[PDB]
Amino acid sequence: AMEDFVRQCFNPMIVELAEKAMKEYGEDPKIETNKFAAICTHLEVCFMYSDFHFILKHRFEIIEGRDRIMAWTVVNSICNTTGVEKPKFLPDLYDYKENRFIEIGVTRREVHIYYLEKANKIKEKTHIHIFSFTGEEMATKADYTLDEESRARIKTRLFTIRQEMASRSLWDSFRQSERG
Ligand SMILES: Cc1cn([C@H]2C[C@H](O)[C@@H](COP(=O)(O)O)O2)c(=O)[nH]c1=O
Ligand SMILES: [Mn+2]
Ligand SMILES: [Mn+2]
Repeated sequence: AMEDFVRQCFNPMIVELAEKAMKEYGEDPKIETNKFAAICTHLEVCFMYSDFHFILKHRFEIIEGRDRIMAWTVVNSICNTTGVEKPKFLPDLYDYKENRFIEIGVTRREVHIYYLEKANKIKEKTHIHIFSFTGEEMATKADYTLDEESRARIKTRLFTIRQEMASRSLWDSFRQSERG
């Protein structure tokens, strides 16, 4: 039923892109159904984080959602043209205003736990922004990048997703499946 939840409650472009990423990783969205939901949720937050934000050129470049080949193509181009340090792992966005990459985490555990996992892996100039399903966020140097309204929008979406999962008795399983 999580499969059904995902196809019923995410935009179909998001679900198609989540399927695509799983196939590239070698994982079956028909089996790893909680991960499927997590990938959809994370992609949606990436798209929400970028949407409506301009400098009209887009303020953010979206890296998540692209396959690895295209994602490195875009990262390489940005590093070449801006001189910013090249990350050793693919991040989620680039912020043309602050000239830094951003790694987005969406977590169903303590926000600090997920923050430390990302940071332990990043080893540095990539900015980290973690959101939870409880309304909490944590970001590097307490710098949340976006305005308060745009963050509230993401938080509301996460609030809504949690509430609907719980109505279908999908939340408890989903929540306990997260591991780093
Ligand atoms: C890099 C990677 C991410 N994912 C998932 C974990 C997260 O739910 C989602 C977003 O990843 P991220 O926070 O590392 O950008 O994609 C995989 O399933 N396999 C992978 O190799
Ligand atoms: Mn990513
Ligand atoms: Mn991420």
